[PDB]
Amino acid sequence: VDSVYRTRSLGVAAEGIPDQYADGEAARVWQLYIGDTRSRTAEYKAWLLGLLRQHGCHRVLDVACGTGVDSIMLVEEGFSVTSVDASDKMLKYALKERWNRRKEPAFDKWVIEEANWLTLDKDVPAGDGFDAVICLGNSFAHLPDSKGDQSEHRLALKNIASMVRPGGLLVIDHRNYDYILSTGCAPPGKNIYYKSDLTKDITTSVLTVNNKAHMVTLDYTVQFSKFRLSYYPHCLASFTELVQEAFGGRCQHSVLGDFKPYRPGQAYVPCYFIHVLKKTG
Amino acid sequence: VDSVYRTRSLGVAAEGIPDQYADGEAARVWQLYIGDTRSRTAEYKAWLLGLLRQHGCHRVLDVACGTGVDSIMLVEEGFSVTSVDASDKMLKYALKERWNRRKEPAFDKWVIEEANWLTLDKDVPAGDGFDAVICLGNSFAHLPDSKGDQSEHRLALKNIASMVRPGGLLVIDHRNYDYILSTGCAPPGKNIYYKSDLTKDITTSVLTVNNKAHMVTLDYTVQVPGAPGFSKFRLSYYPHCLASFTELVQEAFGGRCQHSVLGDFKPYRPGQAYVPCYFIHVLKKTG
Amino acid sequence: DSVYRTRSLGVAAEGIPDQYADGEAARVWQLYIGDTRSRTAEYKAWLLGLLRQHGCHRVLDVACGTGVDSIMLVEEGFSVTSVDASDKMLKYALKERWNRRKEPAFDKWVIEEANWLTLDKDVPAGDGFDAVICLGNSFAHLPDSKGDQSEHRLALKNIASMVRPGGLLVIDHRNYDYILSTGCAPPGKNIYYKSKDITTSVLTVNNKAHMVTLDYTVQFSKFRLSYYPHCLASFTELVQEAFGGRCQHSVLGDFKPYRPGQAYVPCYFIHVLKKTG
Amino acid sequence: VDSVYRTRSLGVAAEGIPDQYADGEAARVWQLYIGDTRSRTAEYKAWLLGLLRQHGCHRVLDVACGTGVDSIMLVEEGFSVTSVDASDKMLKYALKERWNRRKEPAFDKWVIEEANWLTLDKDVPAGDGFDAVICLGNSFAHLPDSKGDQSEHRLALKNIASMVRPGGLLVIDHRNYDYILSTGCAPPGKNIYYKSDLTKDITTSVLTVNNKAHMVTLDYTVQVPGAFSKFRLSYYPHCLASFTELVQEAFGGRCQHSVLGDFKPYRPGQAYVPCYFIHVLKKTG
Ligand SMILES: CN1c2c(nc(N)[nH]c2=O)NC[C@@H]1CNc1ccc(C(=O)N[C@@H](CCC(=O)O)C(=O)O)cc1
Ligand SMILES: CN1c2c(nc(N)[nH]c2=O)NC[C@@H]1CNc1ccc(C(=O)N[C@@H](CCC(=O)O)C(=O)O)cc1
Repeated sequence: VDSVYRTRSLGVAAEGIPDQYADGEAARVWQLYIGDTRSRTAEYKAWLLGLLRQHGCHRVLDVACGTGVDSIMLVEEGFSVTSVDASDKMLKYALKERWNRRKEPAFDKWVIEEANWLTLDKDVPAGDGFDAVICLGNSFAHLPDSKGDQSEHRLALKNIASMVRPGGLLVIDHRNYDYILSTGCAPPGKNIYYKSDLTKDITTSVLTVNNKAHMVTLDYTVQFSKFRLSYYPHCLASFTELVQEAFGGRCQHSVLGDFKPYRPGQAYVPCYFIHVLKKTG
Repeated sequence: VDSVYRTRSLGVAAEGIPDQYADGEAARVWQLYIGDTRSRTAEYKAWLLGLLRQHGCHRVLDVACGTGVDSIMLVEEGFSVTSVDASDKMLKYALKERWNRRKEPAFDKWVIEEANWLTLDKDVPAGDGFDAVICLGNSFAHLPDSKGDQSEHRLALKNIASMVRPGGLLVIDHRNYDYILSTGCAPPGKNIYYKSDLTKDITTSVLTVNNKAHMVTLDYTVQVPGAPGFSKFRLSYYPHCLASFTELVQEAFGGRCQHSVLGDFKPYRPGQAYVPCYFIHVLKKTG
Repeated sequence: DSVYRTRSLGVAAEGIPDQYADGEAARVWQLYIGDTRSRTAEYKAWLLGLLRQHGCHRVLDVACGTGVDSIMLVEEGFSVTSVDASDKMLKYALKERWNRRKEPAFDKWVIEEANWLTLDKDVPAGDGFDAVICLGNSFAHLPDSKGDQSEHRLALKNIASMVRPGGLLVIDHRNYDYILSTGCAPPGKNIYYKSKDITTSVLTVNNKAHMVTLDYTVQFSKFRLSYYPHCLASFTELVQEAFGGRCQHSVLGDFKPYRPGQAYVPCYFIHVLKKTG
Repeated sequence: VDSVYRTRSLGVAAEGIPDQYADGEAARVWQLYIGDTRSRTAEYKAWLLGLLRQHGCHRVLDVACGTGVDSIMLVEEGFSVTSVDASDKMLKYALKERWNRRKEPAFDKWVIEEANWLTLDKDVPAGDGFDAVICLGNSFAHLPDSKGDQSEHRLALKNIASMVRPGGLLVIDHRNYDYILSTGCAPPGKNIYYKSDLTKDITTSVLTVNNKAHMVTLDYTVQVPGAFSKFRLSYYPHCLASFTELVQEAFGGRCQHSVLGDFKPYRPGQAYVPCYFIHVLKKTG
């Protein structure tokens, strides 16, 4: 009737040919986006190293590994890094970096694996747990909520948290959506991590379902061609009650705003909200 | 405005979430299949190693690397191996193996890179040449004829031949499509490169455009362990005919080479009784 | 990685249902345009009132649809010319006219296919109609993929250049000023019909309302539609320039005159205009 | 999640905007094509009218109505005609014609309704039967074999035969797919039902599933007056033997069945290879 016949199943690959969509105009521009932003801010390195060291943390778990940029740093600082991610296409880059530098004893002890928050417990042979777990770069917002009850989110944090050893730390952040939703416009290049050395026109698209923010989409453009990403607009208010219950209350919360601590009714409006937690009980 | 709107563009990934279609049912079963092909027959190893010694081939370029099964073997047998593929999804498994065995010196000198046949001259640094170039497992057939004049085929073969240094060897194969086209069905699961431990049922679809074969599509129905469970996936191939391919691979060297064809590791005499499942063309480059 | 179709998009063939003609979504949608083909006496009264007290007789419906609004004006001896861009909507108007072809009135009912964007060439007028109606919030159905409302200006410029001088134009649109604000579009407001679970989805691009989508439900199946959220403020300056200023613009709100800073918040804003010059 | 957000559900329309894909390039060229087929040959009219008189057939049911070309003819020639199709997009043109000529009494008594072969027993009120039932223009081939066992084909034929009253006539055809399958190409544009005033190039694609023909796809490249654009359609390639067997079985083997090869009787093995095969079946009772 009106069905469509595909040469190969979706998700399937074959020796000799590029995988599906591997080199469209959108993936190509996107490649440059994850490359022309694989640089870090001294302010960032300072803060991150600061927090981690002054906690006795050494065995760190990055659950938003990505191209490994944040882990490659902790690896150069002698930390015991375990980089993990659900995206094999993002991971390709972390691994490629580790192999190029396999001669450096540090990069030889760098564990890079594939894991999914939704099943992190079984995907990652932890056991002893880690001193610190990091999920920075606004990566958690990448996880949508197609279920409709944030349940998907609770499982993700419940799992991410049950990966930290008692008395352990958890640095999980997310952009400031309370502000983006309000202003409808999300500043382009207004980061605090990567030094934007690329041209980027960002078109913010918020979708409100029954008056409730449901999603934020960004269309990055450069010259003629563009690509897009979507995030779940998390409210600093709602994220907090959410990240804490993932621990079961047994946590010593604290929230920064672009590395500086945060006080409600504050004067400076943060670009990113970083939530740090010590797994008390 | 009738046009679907994307959460994220096609071919873009994001930390925290699985890539585009990696967790689908077809991808899942397809993964059980490429992990089953990971096991070659004793006859095959003997033939390939036999063939590569008989010419002193030391440096080998595997241009259809895949999960690295054949490459992993030549690496263990002392060869200088550089593997290459256009598919990151499959190359991922090769890299993973080379990493686990990074402590074995032979594996630390095993080069694995991404490269596409159509742009092989630029994707891989040679200039000199390779003792032997292999493209086995019926991989070349994955390349379709989009334009209709097999120009991509000639360009891919040309770039592939280019990698063979003078006096070099090129071993490339394809399934017997002369037989598949004639009977419309693909031989009774009997494979000679690998032992298929997994159970499968194969539906063959041939498409003919203006009476000229243009494509063969195989739908594999696998009995997944669990669920006696039945799920499936599909793959397509350009049905290369022995005559057509012999003509094409020679033309890639400029007709400047010695060319002989095997029928399942044994020499093939036109008209022979035994109908081969695969045809292996072995070409020695004049100079 | 191409996909292959047995037949092109838009093509039909003798013997088989057209593409998507009977999915679970179209089926529910059929009931939606059927379980709402009824009218409100308040509506009939207001519409007949306005039209008659203007000497209007030759009326042009540019949002014909299933013909429900025209079938009314036809039963009231008006000279009706029902037009629409949707052949699938029209199928219903025509089907009604043929069933009632014996009634001299329904035999003089002209039902054609026309597109606002090309109304000038699609509809042979020359003279101009006494009245033109585009009710039911139909104009909001036209999106703005162009990005500069230009598509909208052409639609009105054409819809207007279809009215004879001294002629009337009744074009309405739901109250989006309110929907955007409350995020929830009033579900089931008896002002046009008397028929569902509506899920409003607003999309703001760079802080600018860009679209409103409604997901209608029935129990285990649903369908959806999208509209351009027009602001009573922006629509006005828009509908007037389509005439070139030469018009006595007036705005109602649920069949009654509207006054800014009013107390009652309208469900629909009806814009009436007399083509002065 | 990698799902896509629709502006409107598939198959839903909205006043003011063109339906789903009505204004595309393929639809546009496809429209030039169905408006070109609107013109039958003198040989065809003579044969069909000949055939329908030779049996006294008065009430005729056209089960593959389309734009109503054949129906419009039988209406002019005095028959009692009820046309029917599953495609509203095509039925639109038939209705439009009947409306323009509503003043001609023959056209006011011309019934046109939507009905699907698979549900013909319920879609059309008969119970009694029709003198003759026609399904020409190689329309039955539009019905694909989704399930793989031709069950839909048997169900559609059965419902179609049902409409033929005892002593009735059923005229149904299909192109010569025995020839198309063998040579992989569709005959040199020579058509016998209609005069093709429009220029066309046809690429034929045959798909064989397990060595059994399953589909024929035609890509028509039309030389549009002005400015070369194209559209595609697919068909189930019915073989004469298979179809003869199927149409008889639809009557329960209770009927007389003869096949024509382009309006002329077909003797197996004849020299002239027909473009179309017309099966004419008289229903025993
Ligand atoms: C749609 N099809 C179909 C089905 N069965 C089911 N259940 N559903 C279907 O949709 N049976 C097979 C049939 C196959 N149809 C087609 C139509 C066109 C092409 C085609 O054009 N194929 C060429 C490429 C042409 C080009 O790239 O321009 C090919 O290599 O597949 C293939 C198969
Ligand atoms: C994908 N989505 C989704 C879901 N729920 C489920 N189950 N599955 C899904 O895929 N919830 C709604 C969400 C909607 N996402 C989006 C993303 C982008 C646009 C968008 O760009 N919309 C504009 C047009 C923009 C343009 O044309 O450039 C629009 O008018 O819809 C809309 C909705």
